[PDB]
Amino acid sequence: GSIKRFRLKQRLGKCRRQNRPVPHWYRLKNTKRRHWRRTKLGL
Amino acid sequence: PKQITDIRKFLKISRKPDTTAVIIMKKKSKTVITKLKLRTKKYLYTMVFADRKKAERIENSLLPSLKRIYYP
Amino acid sequence: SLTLQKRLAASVLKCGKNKIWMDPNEISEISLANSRFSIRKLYKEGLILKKPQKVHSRAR
Amino acid sequence: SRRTKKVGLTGKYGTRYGSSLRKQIKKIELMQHAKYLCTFCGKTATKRTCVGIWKCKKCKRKVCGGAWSLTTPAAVAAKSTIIRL
Amino acid sequence: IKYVLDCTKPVKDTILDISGLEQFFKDKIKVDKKTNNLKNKVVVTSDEYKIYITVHIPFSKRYIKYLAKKYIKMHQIRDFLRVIAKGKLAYEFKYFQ
RNA sequence: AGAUGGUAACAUAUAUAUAAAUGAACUCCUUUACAUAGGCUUUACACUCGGGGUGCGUUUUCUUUGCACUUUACCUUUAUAACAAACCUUGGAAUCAAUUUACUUGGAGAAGAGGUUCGUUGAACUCAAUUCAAAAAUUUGUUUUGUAGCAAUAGUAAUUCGUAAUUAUCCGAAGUGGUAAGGACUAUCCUUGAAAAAAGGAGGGAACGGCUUUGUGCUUUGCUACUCUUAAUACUUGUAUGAGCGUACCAACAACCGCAUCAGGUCUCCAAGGUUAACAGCCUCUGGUUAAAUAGAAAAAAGUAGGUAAGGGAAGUCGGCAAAAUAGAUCCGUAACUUCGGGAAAAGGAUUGGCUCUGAGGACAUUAAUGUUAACUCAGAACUGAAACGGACAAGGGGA
RNA sequence: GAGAACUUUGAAGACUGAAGUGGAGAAGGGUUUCUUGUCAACUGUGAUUGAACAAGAGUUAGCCGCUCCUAAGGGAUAGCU
RNA sequence: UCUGAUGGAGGAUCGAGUUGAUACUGACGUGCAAAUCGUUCAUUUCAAUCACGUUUAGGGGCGAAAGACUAAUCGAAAAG
Ligand SMILES: [Mg+2]
Ligand SMILES: [Mg+2]
Ligand SMILES: [Mg+2]
Ligand SMILES: [Mg+2]
Ligand SMILES: [Mg+2]
Ligand SMILES: [Mg+2]
Ligand SMILES: [Mg+2]
Ligand SMILES: [Mg+2]
Ligand SMILES: [Mg+2]
Ligand SMILES: [Mg+2]
Ligand SMILES: [Mg+2]
Ligand SMILES: [Mg+2]
Ligand SMILES: [Mg+2]
Ligand SMILES: [Mg+2]
Ligand SMILES: [Mg+2]
Ligand SMILES: [Mg+2]
Ligand SMILES: [Mg+2]
Ligand SMILES: [Mg+2]
Ligand SMILES: [Mg+2]
Ligand SMILES: [Mg+2]
Ligand SMILES: [Mg+2]
Ligand SMILES: [Mg+2]
Ligand SMILES: [Mg+2]
Ligand SMILES: [Mg+2]
Ligand SMILES: [Mg+2]
Ligand SMILES: [Mg+2]
Ligand SMILES: [Mg+2]
Ligand SMILES: [Mg+2]
Ligand SMILES: [Mg+2]
Ligand SMILES: [Zn+2]
Repeated sequence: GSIKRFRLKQRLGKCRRQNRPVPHWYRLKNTKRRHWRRTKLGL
Repeated sequence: PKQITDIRKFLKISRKPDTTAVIIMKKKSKTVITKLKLRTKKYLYTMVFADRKKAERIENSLLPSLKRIYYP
Repeated sequence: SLTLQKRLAASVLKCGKNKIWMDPNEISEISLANSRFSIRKLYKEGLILKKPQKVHSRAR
Repeated sequence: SRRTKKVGLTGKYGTRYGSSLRKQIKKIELMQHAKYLCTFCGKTATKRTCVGIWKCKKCKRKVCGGAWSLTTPAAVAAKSTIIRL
Repeated sequence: IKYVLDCTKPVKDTILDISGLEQFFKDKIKVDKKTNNLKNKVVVTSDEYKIYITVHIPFSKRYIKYLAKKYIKMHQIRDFLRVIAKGKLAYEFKYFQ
């Protein structure tokens, strides 16, 4: 809820970071995307 | 917040070196009423003088190192 | 899309969105107001008005 | 006007529960709820607080007694024997 | 106690005729439930630009305003005029915007 | 070397700030700390009513009108006032008294008279101050202030002027009892309704001023500002004030679990007006929406959720299933049988609107008469209407 | 706006009717919040909308909690098995 | 020995909500739904209801007893 453990918060942050799409420039030298409503983190 | 009634007490408080600021407020009464506020480090002491001239006199008396706030 | 502006107006005034009148003339001007200060200004001008309360008369 | 004829204190139970059982309860209820004579102050103010505890409103003294009556006959007999001894 | 109406702004635009207004006021002013009174309890006089009401009885400035509004409604001056308080004893007509 | 008052209950340090009322070991308590039900009271918010003040609304007609705003936080042991208790002093009670809605209490000391305290409450009370005039070693009389300070400088409703500033408003009466809390109580129990951290009080009486000199922390000798206590400050010692973590948003209506943006499920608090017994149902204000995996046009059958049907009235059917009828309240009337408590709202009747009246029920405060004035509830009588009235909503079918 | 019954604004008419699709919270969720964009798919119709996609941005406490205490209980110390 | 009050007792009565699930064997039955919806109904001061915490684990537990339930799984769970 609105009162999380610090560790949990960190995990959430990490997940969020993971979520973001490939920086496009790489493509010139993702399958693991997630949606908060369809696949749960099961934390 | 504290109210004061002994003029002498008020004076004493003023004389005391933790008193950085003073406030003087004017209020149209339902004549000109005047509130004298002293702001001490721990309390804000206030005296209500119904009589303008007296209030003025007391203000004059107040140390000229006080950082006087004229609110209205 | 005046949504946001309406929301801002609601908070600023203390009234519900159901009660902000945004004038259909000068919808361009209003949409430009992306801030609370701007909303306030608009209100002052009279481009945003607090609607009058629906009446509940005790008379009967 | 006196409400109940034979029922008395067991009017709270109403129609339910065997009549015989209710009759027995009545005696016991009477025993319970009667203000007993305190053997200290003299005022009939000793009332039942718990199962075997009887407190007086006067002295605030809690006297241990029987479950329903302040003194069971056996206990009294025992006391008497002790006194005689 | 004196109550005033600074009727200038629309009186000087002709649209407000003080004489009619005075009459209306006289007509209207109920006294403990009846219009035809206006005895020793209330007096109404008029300058060129000002109506004066003087009351001995419990009387509300609100009432005067209401009367004015009614008058305005009667003579179609509703989108043009407004009753506004100046001083406590002093009401005044003001132009709508 | 360790205050005082008060007969007593107990009170007292108001210094910027009630800081300070010696106290060790070792104990003893108390707070923390407690069920449920019932009413009663007090406060609070909420709602309402009447008036004044502002702005808006209605105005063919009518309406001193309808609506809106009129605000006030913690904190100051807040100061006091008021009240339910508990206690103290006096007093001495049968012709029993005081007393609550209820009973409770009283020679183990009641009533009464004066007090003390805790608790509600948080500016009530003249509360404080001021204006001066009289009486002792400070008290009485009058006035002006203050939304008691916080506090108006903040809000809110206005009105302007300008391209943010000024101004004016902010307050006199009361009722309803819907919430919530407290209080004193009362009742129920083969049910008697947590603990500790932490804090406080008490008993108890260990220890005992400082400095200098001499002898081996202890003893002797001389001198008098000392022991406390807050706050401030200066200086060394590690840098002598506030560690870390959580804080978006959703809480289902599409953010959760139901494989999904699924009519399901999922804990808690706040809770307006009308009608009313009602936080029911029906409608409305504040707030919220006007959306829901679709629209439009036609309006057959059939379906589904409903309505309504003449005369009959269960003849339908396994069976009165379903539906209808019944229903609220007041007044009457109430059997068999019974464990005497019930049955029972038995059964069965009657009444009900609107309007206009009449009677019944208080609080104060003047001197038995005269006043100011408050709810709502009863009871009765006219008149009235297409014989209607718990007009919608809501609401037992009954019996043998 | 290319394009609008389901984006936005106004005007109606309506409903929710303080046991509310109103405010706050808990569990659970985890960036869904917000702004600027924005429409490949998704948003079972459309869609310029969006809880979608993209870029950023956003959660500040001595006093609100956790943090301390104990409760039902749990994990262990000594043993003993 | 009666009568009028008061009093507010009760696993009393009706009854919203809540917890349930009686009937329609109504709707739905390639549903909104792997049990829902509607109307009706039973329950509401106690053997009440709910939350969170916690205890008890598979030939075991838990059971006001239906072989009920023990994560859509039960006359012996599930996983390997
Ligand atoms: Mg959580
Ligand atoms: Mg999900
Ligand atoms: Mg102001
Ligand atoms: Mg938040
Ligand atoms: Mg927010
Ligand atoms: Mg849903
Ligand atoms: Mg799943
Ligand atoms: Mg949907
Ligand atoms: Mg027929
Ligand atoms: Mg028949
Ligand atoms: Mg037949
Ligand atoms: Mg047949
Ligand atoms: Mg039937
Ligand atoms: Mg759609
Ligand atoms: Mg409605
Ligand atoms: Mg409805
Ligand atoms: Mg919402
Ligand atoms: Mg968003
Ligand atoms: Mg689509
Ligand atoms: Mg957007
Ligand atoms: Mg995204
Ligand atoms: Mg705290
Ligand atoms: Mg510990
Ligand atoms: Mg334990
Ligand atoms: Mg173990
Ligand atoms: Mg069944
Ligand atoms: Mg069926
Ligand atoms: Mg079908
Ligand atoms: Mg069997
Ligand atoms: Zn006794």
